[PDB]
Amino acid sequence: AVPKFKPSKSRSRTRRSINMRKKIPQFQECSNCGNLGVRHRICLKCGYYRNNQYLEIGL
Amino acid sequence: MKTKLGFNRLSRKSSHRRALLKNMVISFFKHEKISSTKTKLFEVKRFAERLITRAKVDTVHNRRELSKFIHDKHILNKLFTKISPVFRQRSGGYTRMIKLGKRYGDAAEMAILELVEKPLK
Amino acid sequence: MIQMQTYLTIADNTGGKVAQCIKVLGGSKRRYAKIGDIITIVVKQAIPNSSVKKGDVYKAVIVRTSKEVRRKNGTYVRFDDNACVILDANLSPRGKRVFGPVARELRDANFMKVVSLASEVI
Amino acid sequence: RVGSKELISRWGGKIIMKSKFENGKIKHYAECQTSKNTARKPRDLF
Amino acid sequence: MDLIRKIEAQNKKNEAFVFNVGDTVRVVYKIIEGSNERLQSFEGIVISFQNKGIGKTFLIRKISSGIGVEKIFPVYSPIIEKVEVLRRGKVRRAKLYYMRNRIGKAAMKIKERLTIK
Amino acid sequence: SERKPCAPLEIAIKGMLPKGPLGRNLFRNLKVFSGSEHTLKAQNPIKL
Amino acid sequence: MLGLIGKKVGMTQIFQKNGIVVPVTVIEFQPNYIIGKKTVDRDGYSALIAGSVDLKSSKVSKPIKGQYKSLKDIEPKRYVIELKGLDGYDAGDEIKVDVFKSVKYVDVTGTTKGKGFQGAMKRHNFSGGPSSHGSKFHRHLGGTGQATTPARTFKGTKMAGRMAGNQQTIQNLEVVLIDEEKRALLVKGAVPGAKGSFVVVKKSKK
RNA sequence: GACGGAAGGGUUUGGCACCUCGAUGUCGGCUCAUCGCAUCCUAGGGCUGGAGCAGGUCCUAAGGGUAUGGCUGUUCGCCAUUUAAAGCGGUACGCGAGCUGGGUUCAGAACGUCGUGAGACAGUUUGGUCCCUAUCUGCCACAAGCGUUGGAUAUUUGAGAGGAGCUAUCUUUAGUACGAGAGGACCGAGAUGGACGAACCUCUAGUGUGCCAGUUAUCCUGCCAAGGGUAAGUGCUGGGUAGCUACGUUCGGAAAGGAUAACCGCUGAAAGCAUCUAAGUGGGAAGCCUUCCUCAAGAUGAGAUAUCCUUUAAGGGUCCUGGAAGAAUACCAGGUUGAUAGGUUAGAAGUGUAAGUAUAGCAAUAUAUUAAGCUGACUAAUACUAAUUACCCGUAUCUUUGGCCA
RNA sequence: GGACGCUGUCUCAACGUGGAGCUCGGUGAAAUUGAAGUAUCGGUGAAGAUGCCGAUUACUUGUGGUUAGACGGAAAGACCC
RNA sequence: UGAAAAUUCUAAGGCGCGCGAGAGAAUCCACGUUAAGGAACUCUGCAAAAUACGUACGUAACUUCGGGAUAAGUACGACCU
Ligand SMILES: [Zn+2]
Repeated sequence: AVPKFKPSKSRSRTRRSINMRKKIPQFQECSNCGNLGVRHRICLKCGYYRNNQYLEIGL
Repeated sequence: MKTKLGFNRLSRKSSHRRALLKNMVISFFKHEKISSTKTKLFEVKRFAERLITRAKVDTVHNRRELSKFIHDKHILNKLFTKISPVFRQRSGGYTRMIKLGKRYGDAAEMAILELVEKPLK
Repeated sequence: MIQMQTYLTIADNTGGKVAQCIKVLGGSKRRYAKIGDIITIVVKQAIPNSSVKKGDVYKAVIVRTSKEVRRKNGTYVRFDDNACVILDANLSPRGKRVFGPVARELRDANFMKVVSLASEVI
Repeated sequence: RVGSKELISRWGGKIIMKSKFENGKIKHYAECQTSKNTARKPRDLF
Repeated sequence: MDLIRKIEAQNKKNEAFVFNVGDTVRVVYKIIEGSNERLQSFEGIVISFQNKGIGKTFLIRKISSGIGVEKIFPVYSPIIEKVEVLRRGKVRRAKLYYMRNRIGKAAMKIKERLTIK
Repeated sequence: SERKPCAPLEIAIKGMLPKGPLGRNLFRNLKVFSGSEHTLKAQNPIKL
Repeated sequence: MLGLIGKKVGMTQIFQKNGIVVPVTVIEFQPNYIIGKKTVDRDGYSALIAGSVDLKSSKVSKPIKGQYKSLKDIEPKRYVIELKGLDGYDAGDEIKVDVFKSVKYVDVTGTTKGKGFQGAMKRHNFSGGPSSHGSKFHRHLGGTGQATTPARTFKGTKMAGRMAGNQQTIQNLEVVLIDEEKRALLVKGAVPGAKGSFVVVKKSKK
């Protein structure tokens, strides 16, 4: 239940690069402000979404 | 494999799930608009729309049922007097849940739940 | 669903009143006997001064079970205790009368004489 | 006894069954006199 | 609509009789013995109804020579000749399984409904 | 032979060729036909 | 081999004339058409291509569309299979459910129900350890190999993993009823797949 | 087959002290098997002082199967019921980084024996921690990337591989052949089971911490009435759809063909005979290869084919709503051109008669209102709500030769 | 040791509940470690082979499981001398 | 409530355990439920299950006459008048 021999840097690198990989979220520019917002989410910069106000963005 | 479709169990035992649903529905009726995790809001709307359709018709017996779930008297009266009379006609879909993104910190999926038509003031 | 160690009511006038199943016949790993099967029983309790002593080994046929078994026409018959009848070497009832009802799968299992000596066949 | 089932076809014939021969190969095989249909095992004729 | 239910309606051919749980009834039905049929009878208390659709069944319990007996009948079965309601009773459950534990005279009786004059 | 007419000769040649990547490549360089005709008429193969 | 693309509606039971109950599975047959043919001298073997319930016109790719260019009034079909070594039909034809009217037994092929990542005890009928008498071993594999010989686990040793989801063809299902007006077949017994999954019914081999 | 002789097997008890004492954990049991054939039974034979039946001996054959309990820590052995039969060995006397500690092999105590004693004794009895989150290889499964020589979308031929290969009872042939009689068939069929395997939820049965009723104790809703929480991780009981499961249902273990083991031949030698073999030519089995089922062109040997597209098109992916799919996956369904999900309507159904009011009774309570109320995991509709006026990937390179066209 | 009653201890398991396990976000170890573009079988050999010979198999790289091996790790064997 | 400081609920008062959120595969651990059978499992009725209170009836062999003994076994318990 313990490593038998230290793995090679190739194997460590391979595992690390494959696992520690985060995927980009999709985007779609807001119809109101033109910001690039996450697709299917309320715009975080102007608050609109499909031409409807839902937030009141502060500071 | 999964049986028991119809819930999300909200990650908590049955009594605490029921209490959770009751409190969030109370708050939703009080405030007309709330923000929370998407799963919690989904279950909340499943029950809130049911309560509204049960309260479409105002009678003593119906009120006494709705009290078994709404334990705030003020909000029970509000639900029977100010909210439903604007959804008297609508065949369903009184609420609207819209996603908000991943929250910072623990990356929960936030969302906003609100009424399609605001009630009498 | 009589298996080994099951207690059964002896339903005939040989003298025994309780029997214990000690083998299910006809099959290698066979585990359950149903109505109309033949089992090997030991006698655990008998009427005093009878022709059947406690601690003898005989063959018996099952006449009532407490677990229902499907019939062709969809009907299930579920008695209220498990009961058997002792047989002699010819695979014929050793006794002369049978107490209580029996199930009608004895008809098919070809125990016509048990069926006749029974009181009611259900 | 559940009465001894008369060994009958599905076409109303008895299945008398016989033994063809061909080329070292000895064959036992099923036969109906009503319909003359030849198979091997009376499975196939009920 | 449902094709299953349409096939069931096409295969009923034998309407359900009228009786309720707790009644004491006598059922008369057919039994084959090789090639011959006989009429058999069963008096007892109906102590359950059952499944959805054509698979609906009912359970009858009776006491014979001191031994309890239960039979399960498919409601729409063609073998059922007649069902006749000797005594009609008033219960409060939907399944009367507690009668399996009742013993003696109490093991077989249900207080009947008395229709108002 | 009945199931695969070319199998005996392909197996024998595979055994007699060297082993390793070049041996496998050499076996790639070989075409075996059961009959007396082949499809590589475009190469004008030299008879032997 | 005569075959059809049906949909497993569900199960029920019917009462034979004398009272005997027969448990049946019901299959509903949407119209099946012959879409094309495969020929020994052109494709290497002889078979008939058969298709079934249509697709929505917004979700038919153009390769699929062109597959049906020469056929008249035959929309694209979602379920397409092949019937090997069949004759008596040609492109544009249409197969009734009555082709089974003279058949006593059928074979049904479908995709069995999926059971997810399942353990050994469910997957292979492994017994487990005792639940008392100090046991710390309930539904594990137990031993898997031998000690030093062979110093490995043999290929094909049965362990945990996914259960179900494969095709399977069940044999010699008796044919109980054929109903042309409602396009239904009633076979006696169980048929692989969940409700609404699509099966293929073939004439029995035996 | 007496007295002897020649060998194999490397399992029993041993020899030897070659690997190992900065640790190769020792006997059984449970779970899980695999392999050898020197074959327990089923299969195919030869011969019998083989009448039949039932055997005995011998050859070929490992596809499948080869039991449950009482005693013992027990291997073994014994005993009781069975079964067609309850095989023999290897694999660290299979299997403790899978389980069990009864025994063996610690420190307690007692008994028997020996020793003056301290103590000793494969003599006896009782009590007496079984550690470790898997790095690699190996195996059970699902994906990512990539190739298959234009790029993609579907239908498939098939190398190869896995699963599957069990058996009895009873009734006919036939109480015939055989046999003094008793007794009792070979061969070839039909029907009913056991063990085992898979699918499935129609029935049977379990669960059903969704839901409904009854009810204890306490608190709260101002209170009566009517309800709600808390009695871990349902207060305790009585039922229960869907899903799941077998204790359930259904189906499968064939038949046929090719080459063959043992065996039996035909025609014929060497050897005028004889001979199954030397030239040929054959029959012949739970065995082998096809056949049944599953997977399968990463089979780089990378298949065949029908259609679309021709400088980013065809097509695919991401996102979102979801499933008959499911660990994240992937596949599949659908995305305003839509019933995918939710809501709602209605139904198959569970609970079994609500609240309120009225009648009767001192009250408890009962009756009417009332197949009520309530719950509807499923089914069928319905754009009321949510899947956006969307973002990334993505095609004949070139050389030689043949055929057709020009 | 035996008897009665009672039971999922067992034939025989299935379902449900709660904490982990699974995915994501934040924080973040341990023992071990000569390295490693470490396949298997039949043999040989300090006499049980990931590294040798012959032969066979195998596109590249992960994740979730299970320990057959690496005479696994831990304790300069406690037994013997 | 009760005999009681038991059990449970609750007032005043003090807190909601100093990583969370989605999905619920297998599996680990701690529990709940069960057809037929009821120790056939197993070194061993181990572990569970079950029995349990109050008020009455009725209690052996044996004995140092104290006990055994709550022996065993049996009945009843709500609400209203
Ligand atoms: Zn914006």
